[PDB]
Amino acid sequence: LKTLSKFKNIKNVYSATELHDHLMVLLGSRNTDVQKLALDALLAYKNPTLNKYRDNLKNLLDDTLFKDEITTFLTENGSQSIKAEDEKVVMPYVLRIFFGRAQVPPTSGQKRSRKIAVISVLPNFKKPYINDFLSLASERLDYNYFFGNSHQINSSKATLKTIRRMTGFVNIVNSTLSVLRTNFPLHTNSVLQPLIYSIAMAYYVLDT
Amino acid sequence: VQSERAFQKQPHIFNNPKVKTSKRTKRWYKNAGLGFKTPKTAIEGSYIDKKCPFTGLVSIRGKILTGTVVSTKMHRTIVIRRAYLHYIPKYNRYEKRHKNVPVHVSPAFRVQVGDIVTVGQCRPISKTVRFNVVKVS
Amino acid sequence: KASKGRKLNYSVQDPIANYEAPITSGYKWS
Amino acid sequence: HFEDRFDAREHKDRSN
Amino acid sequence: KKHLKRLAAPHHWLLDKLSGCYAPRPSAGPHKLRESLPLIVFLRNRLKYALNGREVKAILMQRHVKVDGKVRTDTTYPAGFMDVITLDATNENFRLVYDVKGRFAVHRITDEEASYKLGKVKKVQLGKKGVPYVVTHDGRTIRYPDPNIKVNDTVKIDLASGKITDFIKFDAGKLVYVTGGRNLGRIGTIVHKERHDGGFDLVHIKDSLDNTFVTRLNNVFVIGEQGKPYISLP
Amino acid sequence: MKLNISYPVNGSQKTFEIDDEHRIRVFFDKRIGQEVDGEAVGDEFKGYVFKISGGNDKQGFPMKQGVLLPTRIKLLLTKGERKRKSVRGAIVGPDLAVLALVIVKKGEQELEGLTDTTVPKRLGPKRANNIRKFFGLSKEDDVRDFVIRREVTKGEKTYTKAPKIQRLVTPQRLQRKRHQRALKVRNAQAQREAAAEYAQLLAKRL
Amino acid sequence: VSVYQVSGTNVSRSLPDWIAKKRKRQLKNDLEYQNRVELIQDFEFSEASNKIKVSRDGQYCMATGTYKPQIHVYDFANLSLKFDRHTDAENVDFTILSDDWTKSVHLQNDRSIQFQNKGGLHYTTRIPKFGRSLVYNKVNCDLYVGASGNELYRLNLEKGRFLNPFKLDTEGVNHVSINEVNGLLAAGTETNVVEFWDPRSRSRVSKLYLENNIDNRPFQVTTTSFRNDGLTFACGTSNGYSYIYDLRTSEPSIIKDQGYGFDIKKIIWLDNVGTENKIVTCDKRIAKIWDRLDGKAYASMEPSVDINDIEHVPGTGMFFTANESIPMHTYYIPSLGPSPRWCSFLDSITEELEEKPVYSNYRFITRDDVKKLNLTHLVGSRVLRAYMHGFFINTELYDKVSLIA
Amino acid sequence: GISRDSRHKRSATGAKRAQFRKKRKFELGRQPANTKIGAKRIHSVRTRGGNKKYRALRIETGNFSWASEGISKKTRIAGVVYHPSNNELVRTNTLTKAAIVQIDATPFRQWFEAHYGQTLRAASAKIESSVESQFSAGRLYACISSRPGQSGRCDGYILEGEELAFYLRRL
RNA sequence: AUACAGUGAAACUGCGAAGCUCAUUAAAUCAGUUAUCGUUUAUUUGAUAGUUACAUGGUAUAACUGUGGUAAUUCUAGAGCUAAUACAUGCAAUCUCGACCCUUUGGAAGAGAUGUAUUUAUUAGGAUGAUUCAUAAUAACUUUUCGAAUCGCAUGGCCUUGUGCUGGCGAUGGUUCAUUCAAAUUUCUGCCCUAUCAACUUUCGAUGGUAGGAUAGUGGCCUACCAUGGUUUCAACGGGUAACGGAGAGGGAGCCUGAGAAACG
Ligand SMILES: [Mg+2]
Ligand SMILES: [Mg+2]
Ligand SMILES: [Mg+2]
Repeated sequence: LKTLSKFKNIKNVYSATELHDHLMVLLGSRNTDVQKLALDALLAYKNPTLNKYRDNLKNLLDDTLFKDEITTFLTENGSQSIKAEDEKVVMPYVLRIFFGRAQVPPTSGQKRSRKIAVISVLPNFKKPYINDFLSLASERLDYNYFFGNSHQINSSKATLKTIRRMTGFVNIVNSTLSVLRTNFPLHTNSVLQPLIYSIAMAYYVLDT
Repeated sequence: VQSERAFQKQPHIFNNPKVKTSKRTKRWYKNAGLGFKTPKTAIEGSYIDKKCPFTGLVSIRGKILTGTVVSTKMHRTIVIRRAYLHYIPKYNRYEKRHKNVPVHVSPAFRVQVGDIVTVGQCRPISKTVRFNVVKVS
Repeated sequence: KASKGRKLNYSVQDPIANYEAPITSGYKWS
Repeated sequence: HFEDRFDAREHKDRSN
Repeated sequence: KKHLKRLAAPHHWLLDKLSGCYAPRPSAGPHKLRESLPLIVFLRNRLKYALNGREVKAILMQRHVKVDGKVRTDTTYPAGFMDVITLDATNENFRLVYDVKGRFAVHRITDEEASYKLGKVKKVQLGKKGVPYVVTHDGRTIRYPDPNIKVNDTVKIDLASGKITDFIKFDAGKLVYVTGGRNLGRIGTIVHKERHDGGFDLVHIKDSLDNTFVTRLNNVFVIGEQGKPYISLP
Repeated sequence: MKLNISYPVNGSQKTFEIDDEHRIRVFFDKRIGQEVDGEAVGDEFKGYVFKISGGNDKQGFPMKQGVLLPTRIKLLLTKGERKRKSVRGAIVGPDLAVLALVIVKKGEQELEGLTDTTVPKRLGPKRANNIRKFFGLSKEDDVRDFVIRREVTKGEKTYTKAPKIQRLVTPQRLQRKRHQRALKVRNAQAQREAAAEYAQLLAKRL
Repeated sequence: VSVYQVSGTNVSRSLPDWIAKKRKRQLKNDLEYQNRVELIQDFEFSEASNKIKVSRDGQYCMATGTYKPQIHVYDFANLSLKFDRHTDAENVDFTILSDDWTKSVHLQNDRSIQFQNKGGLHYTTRIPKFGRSLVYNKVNCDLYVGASGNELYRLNLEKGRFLNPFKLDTEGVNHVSINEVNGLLAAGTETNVVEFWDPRSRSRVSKLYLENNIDNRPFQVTTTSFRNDGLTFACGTSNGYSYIYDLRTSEPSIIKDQGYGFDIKKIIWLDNVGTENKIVTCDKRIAKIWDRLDGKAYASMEPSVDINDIEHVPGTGMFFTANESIPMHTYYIPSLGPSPRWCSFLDSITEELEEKPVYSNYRFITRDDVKKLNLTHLVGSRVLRAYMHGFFINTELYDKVSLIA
Repeated sequence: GISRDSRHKRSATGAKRAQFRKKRKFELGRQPANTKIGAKRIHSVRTRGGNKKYRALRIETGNFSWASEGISKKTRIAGVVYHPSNNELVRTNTLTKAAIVQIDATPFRQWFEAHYGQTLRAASAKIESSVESQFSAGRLYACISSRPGQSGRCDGYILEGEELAFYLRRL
């Protein structure tokens, strides 16, 4: 990845778009080291709006400055908030970065507080962007076949790995509901049907 | 009650306006002990006094003294006078002596010049005050 | 009132007495 | 007031 | 300070004043400095087992001395009232108790008597995680006490496990040992507890000879019921 | 002034006294951390690049980085305690007795005492991962067989000495870790047992 | 024009400096750190610097600190801290009576004036009420101290006695300044008026009511400065305007605003440097150099952190600024004049320095001010440029608009 | 130079005491920490024993608690408005305990909207009219309950009821 | 002893460094005594933390090798190594209510619950005479603390023969509480002559209240506002004294370490 950042013109590579999309996935990676390499390669792409907020995104990745950056950079009506015109370009980067922090396991108090901080910034986001974050949590899960058929679980999908991905997704939703509460955005594709399909798998595994 | 620049309140005693369970503001009080009766004016009063033995953050412990009030003109503190006879062995004779003690007086007590007051020691309240007026008579 | 220096006292202060000496030339202008 | 403090001299013999 | 003159040493040790320029300074430990007997004094100037400090050090480094069932290698370890001292090489067990004179007396005891001690309940309070505990006079913190145990009671501690076998409430007619004041070392029965709130509570104690004396509560140690002490007395 | 030139790649170092003033003048007015062309410093040094790293003046006082003067000054330095000591500035000048240089790049010709000679490393790695990095060992390979050994000959006696590896995995460390875990579990079990005993005691009392 | 930041904080305002130092040690391997040039060792206070002044001798500098409240005196010849002296309270202001650092009068925030000598604290005295400024007359040997109270207290050093305090009509005195050539003195009241007093007599020569046709909102005279010539007078208004007055007339020759809307703290006339018609005005945010006669911006010095005070070494291009950051920033403007004698070769290394760079020239409107000024229409046009929360604007256009609204 | 000794003071009788001894280190005082709004900057102080004290030399954000709603949020501090002890502290925007400051209402407003589902069930959502007006303004009056000069924190609570009425009268 | 293994210079870590000489002071020194529910406390003693890992990095250098400057020091710069209990980083469980009352110890569907430290807010409240004390809970906060990447000796018990699993005795560490050693304030008492010493204190707080700053904490200890007080002819205050019957390390000022110092550093 470090080589990718050092490319003089990453935009003109053989497959920039397919590469660029995968860099977003790496920006969503749990390992902060991966995110920094991914962000640098994303910064190698020349985008004026992203360039303006380059320091803030770097501060978000840095653990020591993560908390203060959230309070200053992301707070609604605060000075250092992103401008409305620049929301569309920057927020996709912001959501992927924050998702990676949410992926970090809460094995000590610092990560437990860090998890709470990541979910507590959601109300500052606009409702469409909040739905996008929930979509990211459910993108890894595969549920379309279940609702596509007559609600039957595939035996192959019934594995320990899937249950763990179920558990992460459900935990994200539960925290989000507590923060947003009545304001929470509920959509069939993003939240409800991944949520239901998790319940069906739990019944499937427990009985089978 | 609110005749000072800051608001007078009992610390950590919270009156929730939303609930409005009772009209009377919640009031915290304690009995100083040694079988000494806490007056009802303190129980049902409205004053705020951090140095009051029944409502303040002060505990009575140590020596308990009795004296005659000589001055009451300072705010919430008085000067009492304890008289005794000092014995001179060389002349085998007694001489009248007196020592004046400043003591904090809670607003729950009303003290004039001449009445007998029983006071109890507490932590240093001021430069010279280490006691608190606790029974008037 | 006088305590803590809240009232101004005009008595001579020995330590600062003769701290500085005036310039006899005066201001540049006449 | 009362001291209620042990005194070595009182218990120690002073016969000499 | 770190040096103690022999003339400034406590009276109750029974040490001779002119033996030297200095006396042992009891190191920090379960008992207070003015209420303790360092092991060097016990081994040398009382039992006469050792002839000098170096001999005492050799004995202790051999690990032949146990205090309350634990081996101690500090020469100035402050053993005190009701401390069980075991010398296994000779097969002796000793219990420290004041005499009527007010000095420690080396009282030999049985193995069963050595197995346990008594501690005066100086404090009863709840610790972290809501676990009740009692603090005794020797600095022992014992968890999960019996609820009936209150301050001024006496708890029978098993040395091997450090658990309260039984307890004695403080009440009139109970057998008490004086651990302070001029009456230090006297044994009697409680008659009445005069109560002064915010002041030192007072206990009247009647001896077997019907003589009565008054002492502060802090100096009282319940040791049993009348005619039934829980420890062998000298 | 004398020039103490060091080649760090080889680890060599040698001094050259320069008598003519012209080399000294082309050296003047530079700074510690700047670089100069050896061809000005000599035909032998043609093609070389010299980085100025320090030096001492005719009174023995050293040069310090960060101070910008051609003369000496008394600066407050630390060997928390700080003392005021005389130190000469970072601007090279005619008052320097010796100037220290580091060869950043080699020129056409080879210096006799610096490029042509080498000095081996004094010590080898001692930590396990350091040895693995040095020899590029795979994880399965044991560091024990790759420890560097130095031969020592005292009279007719001869023997090999090797460093004691640190941070190495041994059965003793595993035993210690297992003992600690077992101790924690046992303590928790004892606490739970005592809590239960207290519970039944209260049940009997009630 | 070019501004070179010789020392200070090179990080942005958002970045905390102390963690940067903890990251700085990690990146100590980076070569630029080894090649850094520090003009004066230990030119950094522990947390922040309140004031900085340069001795008239031209060979010494003095400064005051935050925690522990301490006084730093720097020696230019040694390029280092001569000594640090702690104090019992923070320093609101101070002056250096002697040409050297030997004798200085310090006004603490605990209502006490402290006299510092070579050995140490010579004497401490308390004024009746809290102080905000300080000045001393060489001719009269009288130390003039403003305060919260209406009176302007007068202390005579020669006689060592307080004297009759001048009675200002208004309550409070934010700043006081005295003119060397004239002796005329001015005081900055909380209300928009400057009361001028005579030291020869004990009288009020006159009072000037600052008039702001642009902004009608209340403001206070935060800073006053007299030019060397003596016929020119400068004011600092809290709203964020600085007025240049010729004392003979009763109207403002030129009114130049910084635009951010913050108070003016220090005003310095750069007569000595050459091309005397240049003035400095210092906000918390930025300090700007602009022409005296025409009001055209020469250059700008914008540190990342707030400015507590700015000082200019006479005859040279350097400017020392006391800031809230741990270091104390110092700027070199080669165009204005030569570098001082003590740092002679600073000119040789001009390439290495940062060479930091529009904000000074143009005015800045807040979003609320835009709506009140009826400039919502200008939004989205070339005339109005967005700068973060608020939008910049041309100075002349803003003046016309506030007249309209 | 700061000391807490009582020997320099006059006795109760009014006699002028003489200097018994030189100042000791077990009766020292340290210079006051004039906390002011700005980028957070805290200085550690090694005290008697191993204990450490934090000097909030500058601080801009703090945890303020809504007592009536029984919640707590971290909010920025706008500025000091009224301080009971000394007004010059209000003039210089000095932060200490008991100071009345103005804080951003954004987190509390968002929490109220989320929890009650009502812009600021109906009976519970009802709150004091003055507090509603303060939210409408965009800033809330709060009283700092911590000591920034000791613990390095500026936590507090939003004024309500008679407290708020009294400080509004004083303002 | 093919990692080393005995002893061990140097160096890094860890612990501890806490007699003299001048002045003088009337119960402000000192002795006895009370309290700390008003505090800090190295150490000793007893309790106390289940919330890449078959072991991470130089983000590291000393000692050491080698090149030199200087009249020169417990003066020095340049270049090259290498370690930790130094410096940073860091990781498939238990307990309740328990239907089925299936079997009546018992299993058991399901539903739940689960660190510590700092600050603020709120809810409940065994110990003491007395508490907002102990303790628990909720919402957050933190330049969020800690929750063994350590060492010596021994090589037991098992088997699923892999050096597979499981282990004995100590040392050095670590959070909180208590104890001990101390320290700091504090209640009351305590033999000179004195009026030819009658007023003293607010004399940059004198006496008290509110709030804040600071302290390890109480407190005019200090600061803002408010009241004009406090001692005394029963001797305040001042003066004299066989009141040897408290200060500093060339002189004043400032700072640093530690559990303890305004340090004989
Ligand atoms: Mg020479
Ligand atoms: Mg321990
Ligand atoms: Mg107070």
